[PDB]
Amino acid sequence: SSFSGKYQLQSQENFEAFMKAIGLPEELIQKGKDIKGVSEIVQNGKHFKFTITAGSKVIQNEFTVGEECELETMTGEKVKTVVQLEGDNKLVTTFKNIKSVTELNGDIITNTMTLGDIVFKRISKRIGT
Ligand SMILES: CCCCCCCCCCCCCCCC(=O)O
Ligand SMILES: CCCCCCCCCCCCCCCC(=O)O
Repeated sequence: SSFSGKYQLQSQENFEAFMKAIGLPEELIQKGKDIKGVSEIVQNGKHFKFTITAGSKVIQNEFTVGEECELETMTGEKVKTVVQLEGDNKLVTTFKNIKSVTELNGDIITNTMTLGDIVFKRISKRIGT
């Protein structure tokens, strides 16, 4: 249950570079850059559900740690990959050559995505519920 909760974006680095390199329509890129998105996570042991809401875009995912899962990414593209826990508080995966690291520290989730030289970091904070 460690990750469960509702969290909202505080700040982020390199949103616009990252999002162009992954092929997000620039129209979504401009609408999306200053949105403070909400993520909802339900962890139950190894099973995760997470919903990411950014404006009108709602992206809902689920995965079992250690198993092949299908992840809907930024673009709508669904990619087969594995998510691993590296200790209770860290989720790690690689899709489309992006390394995603999600780390919970108390009430703060830091998410770092790297595609080559591009490091897209996001910092989110718990918001009751
Ligand atoms: C009004 C609708 C348009 C709103 C713009 C859509 C938001 C696009 C931003 C994509 C960010 C989602 C990736 C963050 C999830 C994560 O880092 O794990
Ligand atoms: C749409 C982006 C795909 C997400 C790929 C990461 C899969 C495992 C981690 C999910 C945790 C959700 C991230 C919450 C914090 C945040 O919004 O930055």
